[PDB]
Amino acid sequence: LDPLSETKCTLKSFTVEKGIYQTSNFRVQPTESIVRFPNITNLCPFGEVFNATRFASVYAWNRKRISNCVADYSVLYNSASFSTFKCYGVSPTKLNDLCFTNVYADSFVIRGDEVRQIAPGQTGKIADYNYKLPDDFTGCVIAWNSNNLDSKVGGNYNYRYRLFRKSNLKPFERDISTEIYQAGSTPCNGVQGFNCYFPLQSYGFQPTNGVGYQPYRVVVLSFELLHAPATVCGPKKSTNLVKNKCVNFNFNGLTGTGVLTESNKKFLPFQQFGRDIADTTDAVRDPQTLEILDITPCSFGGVSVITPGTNTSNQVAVLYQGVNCTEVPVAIHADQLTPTWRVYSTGSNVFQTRAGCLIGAEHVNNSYECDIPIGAGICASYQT
Amino acid sequence: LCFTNVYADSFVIRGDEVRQIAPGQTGKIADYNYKLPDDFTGCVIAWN
Amino acid sequence: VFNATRFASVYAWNRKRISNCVADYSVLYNSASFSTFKCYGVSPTKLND
Amino acid sequence: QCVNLTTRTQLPPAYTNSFTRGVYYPDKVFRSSVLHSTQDLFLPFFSNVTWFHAIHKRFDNPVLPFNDGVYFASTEKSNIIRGWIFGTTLDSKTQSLLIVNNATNVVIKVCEFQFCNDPFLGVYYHKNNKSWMKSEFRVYSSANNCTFEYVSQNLREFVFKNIDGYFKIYSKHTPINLVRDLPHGFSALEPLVDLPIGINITRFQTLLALSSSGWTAGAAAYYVGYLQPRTFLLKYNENGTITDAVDCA
Amino acid sequence: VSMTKTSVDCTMYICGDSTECSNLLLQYGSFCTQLNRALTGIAVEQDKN
Amino acid sequence: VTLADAGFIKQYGDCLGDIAARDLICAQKFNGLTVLPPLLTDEMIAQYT
Amino acid sequence: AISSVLNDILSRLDKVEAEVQIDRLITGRLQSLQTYVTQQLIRAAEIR
Amino acid sequence: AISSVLNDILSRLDKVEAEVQIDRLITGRLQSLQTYVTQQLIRAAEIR
Ligand SMILES: *[C@@H]1O[C@H](CO)[C@@H](O[C@@H]2O[C@H](CO)[C@@H](O[C@H]3O[C@H](CO)[C@@H](O)[C@H](O)[C@@H]3O)[C@H](O)[C@H]2NC(C)=O)[C@H](O)[C@H]1NC(C)=O
Ligand SMILES: *[C@@H]1O[C@H](CO)[C@@H](O[C@@H]2O[C@H](CO)[C@@H](O[C@H]3O[C@H](CO)[C@@H](O)[C@H](O)[C@@H]3O)[C@H](O)[C@H]2NC(C)=O)[C@H](O)[C@H]1NC(C)=O
Ligand SMILES: *[C@@H]1O[C@H](CO)[C@@H](O[C@@H]2O[C@H](CO)[C@@H](O[C@H]3O[C@H](CO)[C@@H](O)[C@H](O)[C@@H]3O)[C@H](O)[C@H]2NC(C)=O)[C@H](O)[C@H]1NC(C)=O
Ligand SMILES: *[C@@H]1O[C@H](CO)[C@@H](O[C@@H]2O[C@H](CO)[C@@H](O)[C@H](O)[C@H]2NC(C)=O)[C@H](O)[C@H]1NC(C)=O
Ligand SMILES: *[C@@H]1O[C@H](CO)[C@@H](O[C@@H]2O[C@H](CO)[C@@H](O)[C@H](O)[C@H]2NC(C)=O)[C@H](O)[C@H]1NC(C)=O
Ligand SMILES: *[C@@H]1O[C@H](CO)[C@@H](O)[C@H](O)[C@H]1NC(C)=O
Ligand SMILES: *[C@@H]1O[C@H](CO)[C@@H](O)[C@H](O)[C@H]1NC(C)=O
Ligand SMILES: *[C@@H]1O[C@H](CO)[C@@H](O)[C@H](O)[C@H]1NC(C)=O
Ligand SMILES: *[C@@H]1O[C@H](CO)[C@@H](O)[C@H](O)[C@H]1NC(C)=O
Ligand SMILES: *[C@@H]1O[C@H](CO)[C@@H](O)[C@H](O)[C@H]1NC(C)=O
Ligand SMILES: *[C@@H]1O[C@H](CO)[C@@H](O)[C@H](O)[C@H]1NC(C)=O
Ligand SMILES: *[C@@H]1O[C@H](CO)[C@@H](O)[C@H](O)[C@H]1NC(C)=O
Ligand SMILES: *[C@@H]1O[C@H](CO)[C@@H](O)[C@H](O)[C@H]1NC(C)=O
Repeated sequence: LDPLSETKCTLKSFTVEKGIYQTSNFRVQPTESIVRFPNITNLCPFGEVFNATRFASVYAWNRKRISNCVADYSVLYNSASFSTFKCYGVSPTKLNDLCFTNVYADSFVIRGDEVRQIAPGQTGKIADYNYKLPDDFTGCVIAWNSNNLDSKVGGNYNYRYRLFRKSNLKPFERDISTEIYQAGSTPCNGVQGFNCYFPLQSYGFQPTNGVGYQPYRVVVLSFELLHAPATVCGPKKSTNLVKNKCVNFNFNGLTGTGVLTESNKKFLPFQQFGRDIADTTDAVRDPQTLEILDITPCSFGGVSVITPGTNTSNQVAVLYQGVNCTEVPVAIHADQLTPTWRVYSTGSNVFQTRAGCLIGAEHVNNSYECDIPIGAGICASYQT
Repeated sequence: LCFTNVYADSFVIRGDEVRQIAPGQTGKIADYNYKLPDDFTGCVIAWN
Repeated sequence: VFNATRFASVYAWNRKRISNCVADYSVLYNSASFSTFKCYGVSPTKLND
Repeated sequence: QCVNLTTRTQLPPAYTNSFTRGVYYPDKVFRSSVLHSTQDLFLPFFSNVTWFHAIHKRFDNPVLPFNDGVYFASTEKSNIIRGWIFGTTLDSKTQSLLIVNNATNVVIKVCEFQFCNDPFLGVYYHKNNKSWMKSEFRVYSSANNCTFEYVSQNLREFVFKNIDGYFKIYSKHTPINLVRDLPHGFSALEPLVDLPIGINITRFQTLLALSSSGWTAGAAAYYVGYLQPRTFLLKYNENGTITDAVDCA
Repeated sequence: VSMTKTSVDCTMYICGDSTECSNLLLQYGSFCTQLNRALTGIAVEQDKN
Repeated sequence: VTLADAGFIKQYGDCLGDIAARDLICAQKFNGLTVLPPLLTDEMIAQYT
Repeated sequence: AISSVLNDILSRLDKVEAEVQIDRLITGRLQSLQTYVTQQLIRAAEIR
Repeated sequence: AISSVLNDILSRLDKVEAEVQIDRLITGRLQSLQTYVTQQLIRAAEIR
């Protein structure tokens, strides 16, 4: 309702004694979003990724790279055909709002029961000996039954994997190695022997197989983000850049709130973010046109309320600490001030102190004892 | 436990869509036919 | 278990309790006679630990 | 063509002091008037950079290791460093990276190559025209399985790092008035380019300018040193670029 | 004789400009108040000193 | 003595201009850590003294 | 947490799963402030 | 955590659920050190 009732709410008493009190900081809220992405209009090749004529054998898992295109990932989330669409870097409903630096698609087929091994940091012979995501994987895993498209009556034995490996191979590696394994200690020079194995074995994908012994098409879609220039984005539309106004910006999925301004920072042809000492974003290069924008947070500060105490009066005065009085007219209900009251802001008596802008209190040359300490030599009191 | 008020909500689904009837999930029916809240307080039951 | 002179018929398949003792593959697996040694739930090297 | 230019003296390895070089921008973030600490593959300061010559007699082009990451530089005139080969055991059983800068363009090409044993690019030495031209190329005999393609339209220094499928090339140019060594006073190598080539690498070589044998090239020297995982502290000036750097080891 | 007076807002420091974070921070109750109170307690003492 | 300010008129004039990118006092203030002025200014401490 | 930038969590995860990361950041930042306010209260006793 | 012996946790359980068992020990032990350091500062104020 007013700064006095906000102090009563802050103090949990319906009486407030004579003094000065902190309360909630103020800030000015953003009047619009702004969206900024590097305009590109060609769709990403997800039909090529999912509608392949044939998929890899998983020990040879096919690796595709994507760039410079638009991805409406929600189309793929909507396609009810997917028996699993499990996502780690993001919730899948977010994907349309994000931009990525690089996008890699890993593709093969497997028995639908081993889809659990595809999840990051798991174990089991596939996850162990031929394909695995790192601890800090950032993407989605997708799976679907392919019995109709990919079974042969006696089995498409074409789809094989690996039963043997000298050591658990590194994350995101592939191994073509056809070398005979030496499960017993004898050096099995040549192509065969007792205790020696051809290192790969295959699925008899007969159509009569049990659900998940059936052939399942698998893709992992994956990406890295928020440290380098984006090349892929969702379908959202860029909007007019503005300076010297509070805006809920998004540049390349780098969302935030602030006042955009023309940067004097001379970024070389390669960089795209500035970051302040607090590891937090403070400049960005515009993706539509190559200039640098400085980004400052919108105006804010501590409110402190000065009171002669409710026994004496329900008049208060307000200090906006650290604030020059010329920003208090900019604290107007054009946007919702977080302290929602705003009746002192009408002014006629506004005073600038070293501590911040003081409002509601008549400045006078007649000095007195420091009755309520505002700060920096200024005090206040209740008088005719 | 005694309940302050009780509602049986009832309908039919495809078995693949059971996940949608987890408290948080999304996709079609959870999108625009039948939504559970993020703080759903109750129990569910389904049979073929 | 293996060195025994006369086995059962399959129709009469015997079964032993192996308990309170140490069970190596270290001899067993490495005896070159075993034309088959096929393990389903574990790999042959991980039986000892 | 593809031919064994075996006309040379064979010599032992040789070293010089690296001083304070092989620093680079650790990620594509701008920063100014600040001190920042990072853990990355970098060149150990004052370590032994290996030192190599092209003379008349002595064309020092062996096939070095390329483990972890590498720093390369040359003291130059007439632009005799024409490119590099980077690869595994090299026998066409893997992909490998070629880069060259011929008179018209830079080429970057990635195939499972069958490169020549002692490659070069060859140039007519003021033959009647009062000018020089590239006529000869003895670099490979095959390139079937290819997987990436590009072509474009004094001390030179470079960093090559090949991590999680990305071959990152950094660079710098300077003029020189110092007779033969790496200078005091230093700079960070700006990120010239990144190619997403995905390949394993084990080994590398450099491609120089040059009746099948008996040849001459300008007096030049090059320097090779290896990146090591180490912690560094760096400052950015008010213009927002690296101007001092220290290793925590 | 003194040290610099300081205030630190829990809400801006922890949850800065996220509404739903500020709805999460509420679950810890009056800690967000205790930090401001304690800092105000030091700040007043500097003038007393 | 050298100092991280006494709150001297941080009117976003510096904090919003080319400064804000190269000053810990703007990173402090922007993270909700706020230095406050003393009750008594050094002109008044000088007069008591 | 997957990231330290509060807004990068809210622009990568949904309302029901993001709360697990945010609780984290709330835990460690609150531990940070109690560390600071204890350290400052101790100094305040020395300065007094 | 199921054990305070660290080698139990890293041997018996997988990398991504043992990480969850480990953050319990980091968090409890770090609070323990912070309790000792706070207590030592408060003491050292009385010794001063
Ligand atoms: C693999 O290629 C498929 C064939 O192009 C493609 O699936 C097809 O997508 C179109 C829309 O792009 C759908 O066409 C029409 O279907 C219904 C008919 O009632 C309409 O309501 C729609 O509005 C639409 O006009 C097809 O139904 C659909 N066909 C199949 C067999 O799924 C896929 O998108 C590609 N695969 C993936 C996973 O993206
Ligand atoms: C069945 O019982 C057999 C009798 O104990 C046993 O045969 C013995 O097997 C071991 C190897 O495991 C051989 O050990 C010797 O091998 C060579 C011989 O030159 C040396 O290098 C060694 O140091 C060691 O002396 C024995 O020679 C062999 N004895 C006979 C009579 O064949 C089988 O291993 C048992 N098998 C099972 C499955 O129980
Ligand atoms: C990379 O180059 C490779 C060599 O040129 C090439 O591999 C070759 O592929 C053919 C099939 O097109 C194989 O031919 C054999 O196929 C089966 C294999 O068991 C045999 O039954 C046949 O009789 C026939 O001999 C070659 O054996 C194979 N070469 C080698 C050394 O493995 C790859 O296809 C190339 N890769 C790409 C992406 O182009
Ligand atoms: C409060 O803000 C205003 C606007 O920036 C300040 O006014 C400027 O003051 C400087 C210094 O005296 C002058 O050079 C400018 O010409 C003034 N500009 C305008 C538009 O009037 C004001 O002085 C600030 N308060 C303080 C204490 O600096
Ligand atoms: C270059 O000289 C080398 C020997 O120094 C030749 O390499 C041999 O080539 C044959 C096949 O022609 C192989 O069977 C040998 O094993 C190779 N030996 C070595 C040490 O590599 C090579 O043929 C010569 N090439 C040219 C173009 O003359
Ligand atoms: C955005 O569109 C304009 C007009 O065609 C173009 O000048 C600009 O370069 C585009 N943005 C990008 C990233 O190319
Ligand atoms: C204000 O305080 C005085 C002293 O306790 C008391 O006499 C007076 O009644 C109080 N005011 C009200 C409205 O009660
Ligand atoms: C205070 O004195 C100044 C001059 O020093 C004058 O501008 C101002 O009007 C005076 N105000 C009062 C209320 O005396
Ligand atoms: C550099 O190489 C020389 C041998 O030429 C060796 O004596 C010296 O110790 C080496 N220094 C370092 C730091 O490796
Ligand atoms: C790269 O090739 C070498 C030489 O054959 C080999 O030892 C190494 O394991 C390979 N590394 C990778 C990452 O494939
Ligand atoms: C530069 O390299 C490419 C590929 O080898 C070649 O086609 C082109 O002709 C070369 N330029 C010259 C001047 O030889
Ligand atoms: C002189 O230059 C031309 C190209 O302009 C070239 O064809 C000719 O071979 C050159 N002369 C010699 C001796 O190579
Ligand atoms: C740094 O900026 C100033 C002002 O533009 C300029 O004089 C100086 O030459 C610049 N140096 C570099 C390396 O940018």
